Amino acid sequence: DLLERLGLGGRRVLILHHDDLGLTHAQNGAYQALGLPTGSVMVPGAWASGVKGEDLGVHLVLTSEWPAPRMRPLTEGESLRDEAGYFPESLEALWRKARAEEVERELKAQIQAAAKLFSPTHLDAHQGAVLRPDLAEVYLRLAEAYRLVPLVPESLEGLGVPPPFLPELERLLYETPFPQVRFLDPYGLPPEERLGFYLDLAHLPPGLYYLVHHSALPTPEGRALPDWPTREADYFALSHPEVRRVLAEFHPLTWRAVREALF
Amino acid sequence: DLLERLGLGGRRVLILHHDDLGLTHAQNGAYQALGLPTGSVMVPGAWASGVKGEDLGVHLVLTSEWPAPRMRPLTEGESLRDEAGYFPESLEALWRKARAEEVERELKAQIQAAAKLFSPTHLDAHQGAVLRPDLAEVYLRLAEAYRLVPLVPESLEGLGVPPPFLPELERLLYETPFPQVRFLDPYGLPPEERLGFYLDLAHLPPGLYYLVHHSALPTPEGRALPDWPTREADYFALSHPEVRRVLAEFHPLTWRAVREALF
Ligand SMILES: [Mg+2]
Ligand SMILES: [Mg+2]
Repeated sequence: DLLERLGLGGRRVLILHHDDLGLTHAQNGAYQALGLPTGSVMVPGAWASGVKGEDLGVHLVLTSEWPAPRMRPLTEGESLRDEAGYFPESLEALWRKARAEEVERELKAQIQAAAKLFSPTHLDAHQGAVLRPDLAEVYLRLAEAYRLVPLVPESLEGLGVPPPFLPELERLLYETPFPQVRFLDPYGLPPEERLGFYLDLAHLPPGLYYLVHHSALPTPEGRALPDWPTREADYFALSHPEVRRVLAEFHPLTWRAVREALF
Repeated sequence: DLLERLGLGGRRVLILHHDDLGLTHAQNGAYQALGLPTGSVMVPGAWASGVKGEDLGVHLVLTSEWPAPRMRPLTEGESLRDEAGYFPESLEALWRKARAEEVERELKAQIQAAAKLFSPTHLDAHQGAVLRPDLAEVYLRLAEAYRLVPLVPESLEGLGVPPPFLPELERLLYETPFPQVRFLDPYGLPPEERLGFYLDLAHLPPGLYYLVHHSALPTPEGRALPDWPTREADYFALSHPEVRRVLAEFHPLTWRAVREALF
């Protein structure tokens, strides 16, 4: 239906989405190098203010998992920090303690700060931290309020949602006027199979797909991150002429385009 | 006096101090590489939590000069930010708006957070942002209140202090019980001369010298900073066997030692 109103009905369309921009110099590096429009920036990242592009969104953050670099909240609510004053290292920690009003403040802050740095087009969430029903409600409400399109998957099977969340999630997912995407995450999959993952996209039937990558340049700074092998594999696969050819087979779509059509 | 009560009267004594640790993975790297005890850590830095060593202080920040990486206030006082929510880019921007109560909350916050990551022995200020009289007062009160020795220089010549501040700064510089160091900074002097500057320390009389360096390791992330040539120059100087030998002729003194002697 969305594809319909974009006159793209029946086509295979692809939103290729670069995550975790602003987190390291290497990530921004890859974003610059790769030449593709779409990503979202982590406003608390040190390099958040080093990124520029045509299809940029705000990657909302409420957790900081790595030993380093770590990020700190913008606002001063206690429920959001753990306890060097960084965001919690795990979702479990977050979901157990964060109060909704404190979260909402923090996200409002993140969005407004972003809007001082590029023109945000969309909104999504690192580690799907907005998965607590509670917050998911905040997330969608915010997206509407700021006229930014949120990332909504068609189904939440395979996202490891905690089961007690399902009933209410399913609930407002079903109730949302927002377009849903067919979600794809090659994160979790072994680095050496990444190439083949991207090459196999050639086999997908028509439909609107959302594929996320975490490309980072191979760098000493980058290798301080535990998941670097998977971040580099994204980067090399995307630069591989075969993959570039496969990707060309999709009509490429930006959130900017989608936003024009909803707001 | 202080040299006297350390039983060091008459000696050539050096505090060698590594600045901006926590700023980049290249700085932290240089600290490790150099194996020397003393530096201080920019707590709002992304790599703040990646450093450990025996003589670490908190490098307080109230300004973020580069276009990236940039740093944000821990607390949410309005007078500390600019208008993207970063620390302002110049002393001038800062001094014309910062409130003292807010600065106090902020530096307090930065101190608390540093305690969580290591055992702080001292206190200094990035770009000497505490030079506004007002805030210099704040700064020494806090050094008191947390039993950390503050950076206090002997002369304030060539630190570009706005002239109308000299009177008040001279007053409290005069009244403070805290020991004053003989400030040396090769920051300013051309990268290719640097090796010279370090060797010419051979020619220094007895006294208490504070030498600040910004050593950083050759790195794509490091070189994202405009002043990298001089950062890397410090590193190559201090890792040169000649310069280590000349530094040997000094009695190395940690801020830690100073702290026991005074608290
Ligand atoms: Mg993420
Ligand atoms: Mg500094």
